[PDB]
Amino acid sequence: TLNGGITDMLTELANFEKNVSQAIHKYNAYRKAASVIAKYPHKIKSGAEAKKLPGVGTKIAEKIDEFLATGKLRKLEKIRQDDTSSSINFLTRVSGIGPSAARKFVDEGIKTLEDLRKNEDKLNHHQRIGLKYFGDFEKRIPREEMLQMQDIVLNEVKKVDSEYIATVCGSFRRGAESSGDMDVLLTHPSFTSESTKQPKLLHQVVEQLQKVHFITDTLSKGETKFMGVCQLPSKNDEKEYPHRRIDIRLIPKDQYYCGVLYFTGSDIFNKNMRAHALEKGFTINEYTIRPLGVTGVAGEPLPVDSEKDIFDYIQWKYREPKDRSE
DNA sequence: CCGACGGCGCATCAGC
DNA sequence: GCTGATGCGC
DNA sequence: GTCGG
Ligand SMILES: Nc1ccn([C@H]2C[C@H](O)[C@@H](COP(=O)(O)OP(=O)(O)OP(=O)(O)O)O2)c(=O)n1
Ligand SMILES: [Mg+2]
Ligand code: NA
Ligand code: NA
Repeated sequence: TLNGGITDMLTELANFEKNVSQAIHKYNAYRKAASVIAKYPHKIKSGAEAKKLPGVGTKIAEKIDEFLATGKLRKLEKIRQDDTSSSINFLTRVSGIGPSAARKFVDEGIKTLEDLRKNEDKLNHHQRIGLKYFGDFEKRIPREEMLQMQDIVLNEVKKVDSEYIATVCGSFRRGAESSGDMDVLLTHPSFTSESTKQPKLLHQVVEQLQKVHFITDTLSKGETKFMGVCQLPSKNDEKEYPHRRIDIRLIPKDQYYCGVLYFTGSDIFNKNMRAHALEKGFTINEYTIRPLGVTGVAGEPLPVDSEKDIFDYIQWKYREPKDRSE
């Protein structure tokens, strides 16, 4: 909020390069600088002052100078005018529609919300649902609602099997007063890093959550991952609650610490961490942390009994979830 | 001053 | 059907 | 786009 201007701008360029140009790296490089500048405790009064921070080279330094002076960015103004580019940007705002399929829709004439509605037969299942709820999916979930969702997820999970453990990670675990979606990490003793004693472990909780009408729809669903839609029950005469996005990851009981580390994010944080890990000589995934051998090859999984053990290996002083919102 | 750039589950399509 | 590259997401 | 080899 201190440098809302500069951050917002760079966030926009990021979407452009990601959606239109299909430049994932330029996308990443643009948002990293968004985070560092957002973290920066001073109202930046110069593109030079900005270049100092990591992830902020000279291009972004020149843009920051322009923005500071004019109040706008010509490069961004022209992208807004360009009907094709600003037509893809909109399609990607639908879960299931990435940079490619969006560009493929422009090439077929499908460019607006009403075009997708009439050509629903052109969309795959995920895109179809992403469209159906598109309106709702733009609305952020307040903490109060997040809490009510926690009870239901946990209380239903317990009813299936008491040995289950569900952890609402994401922006929730980071103490955000508002979340984008609902990320739910799940563990059960029957599923560990070398032995699986029960085939339908995730199917059980999903099925249950559906039977209680909490899980309205199902985007994707594997045996360890689930993307879907849920919605808090409503009272009488009250307008229904917006349908919400709910991810449900099932990590092996013994790898929890690595799993929660990931599912807690933020993604920028995980990127900056796994990058640094790689520099320190380690590769951190949502499963384990391993050494990068002598030939670069990832060695055997190192022992972790807490989140801190991970920060320790890479020589990073521990940081609470409330401080991982980058 | 030229390129590399965190990691992975599901869904989907291609070649066999 | 199985293997792998590719979209798209978290 | 940035930044390190
Ligand atoms: N490419 C990515 C994207 C996300 N994540 C992490 C960051 C999050 O902790 C979690 C996914 O959660 P969300 O995508 O729902 O986003 P957040 O929960 O971080 O924020 P919010 O939902 O408030 O927008 O996985 C990651 O490691 N790599
Ligand atoms: Mg989330
Ligand atoms: Na810099
Ligand atoms: Na999308």
